[PDB]
Amino acid sequence: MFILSKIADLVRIPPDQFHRDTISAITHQLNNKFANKIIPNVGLCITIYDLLTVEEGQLKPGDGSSYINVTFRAVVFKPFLGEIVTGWISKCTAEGIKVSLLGIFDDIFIPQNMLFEGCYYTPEESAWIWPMDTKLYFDVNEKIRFRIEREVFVDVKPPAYALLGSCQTDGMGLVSWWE
Amino acid sequence: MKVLEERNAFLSDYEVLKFLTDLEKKHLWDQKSLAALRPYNHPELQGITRNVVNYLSI
Repeated sequence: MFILSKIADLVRIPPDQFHRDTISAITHQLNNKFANKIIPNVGLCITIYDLLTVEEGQLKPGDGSSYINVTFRAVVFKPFLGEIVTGWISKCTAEGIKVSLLGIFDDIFIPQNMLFEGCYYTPEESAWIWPMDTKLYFDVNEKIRFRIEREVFVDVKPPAYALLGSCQTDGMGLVSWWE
Repeated sequence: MKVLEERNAFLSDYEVLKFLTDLEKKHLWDQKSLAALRPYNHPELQGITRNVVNYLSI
């Protein structure tokens, strides 16, 4: 579910920090720009795993801050196509179920064209029901096992990164259903 | 900013759990050190760092 991403970028270290561990300082500036922030067309960046290469700091004629080109890797949240992810039903809208990785990622949506053949919505109880002969209820706040289907990006509701999920195979759905 | 390779390697669930755990230490963000205590300021990094851990340990 998690991966590393080789990235390159320019950092700006202030004179107020030239006395700090230069590299620890760099890492700071990266988390500053990426920690828990989205990387366009990639995914959710959690933090810097490590630095790989650093150049010499070129100063600007207007402010004593040196600029530095850095090549690094970063721990990114980017589930793959097909993966089986586990989360919690956060909301049952009339068009699908919204999942969450509790504090990690909230943009997981499982639409009706992804549920089991027959699943319908109930605006009275506020949940999605599953038939098979005998009504099973995907209810709010219950752990959900779902298969990731589409990885949706958007240059920037709407969110720069979201994911579509499913529940169409034995085992997927509310977890209490198959343990 | 340029992406050299979005998928450079899979970080196993454990490896993440570790890295993020050892990370909260350097910055004093652990149950123990949080109660015995300025730690690293970063609210967002500290923020998500905890959540990822609370996830993989459940």
